[PDB]
Amino acid sequence: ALGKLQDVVNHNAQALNTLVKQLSSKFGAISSVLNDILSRLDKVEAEVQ
Amino acid sequence: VYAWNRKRISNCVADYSVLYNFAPFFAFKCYGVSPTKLNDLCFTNVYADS
Amino acid sequence: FVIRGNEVSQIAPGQTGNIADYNYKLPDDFTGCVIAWNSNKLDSKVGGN
Amino acid sequence: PTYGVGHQPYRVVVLSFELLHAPATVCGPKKSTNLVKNKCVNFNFNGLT
Repeated sequence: ALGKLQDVVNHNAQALNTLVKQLSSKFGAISSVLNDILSRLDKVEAEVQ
Repeated sequence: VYAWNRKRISNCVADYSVLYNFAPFFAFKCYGVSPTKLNDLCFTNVYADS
Repeated sequence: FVIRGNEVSQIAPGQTGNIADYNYKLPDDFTGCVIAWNSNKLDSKVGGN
Repeated sequence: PTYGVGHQPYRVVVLSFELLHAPATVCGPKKSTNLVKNKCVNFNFNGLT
């Protein structure tokens, strides 16, 4: 019955979950993990990634 | 080059700073990694193709 | 100063190695120029310099 | 003298530049013009353009 309120809740939850899932994107870098970039590369190339 | 040699490196401690003493090369050319970082890393296996 | 060729890459900001760590360290915010040239004819000897 | 280029000696000169702040004492071979006021001009003060 309470579709609109549930829709508000669901939209908020979906937006937050999408924000969290975006942290696994590489965006053109070698890795989506900062720790891997910092442990595998020197200062300058790590800064680029 | 058509019959290039492949050697497997496994179950050993690899000091990559001493490679400079074995051949008179000017520098490494590394992809996905930096030479100075190679001593802080671990690998399942290494392959050396010559 | 004088080094060997395979250490020339160490004369640069944000580098690691024997020369960079223990002999000559450039700052990370270095602004300047590096000029390295081969000096085999002047700094080498048959018995070893 | 028989070593490979990676093991041969290299002479290195590093030029470090200090920019802005205190008054400049090292300058390029640039001739100074007159100081024109009250007009829209291009200006070059010690490299600050």
